[PDB]
Amino acid sequence: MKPYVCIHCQRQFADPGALQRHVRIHTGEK
Ligand SMILES: [Zn+2]
Repeated sequence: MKPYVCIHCQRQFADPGALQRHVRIHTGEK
């Protein structure tokens, strides 16, 4: 039902841990 969506690109993920992995992917450098 409820995903964890990327605030920056609006991609729906499962886990909040993946969002943190995801968001830092946008930074790239970190
Ligand atoms: Zn994203």
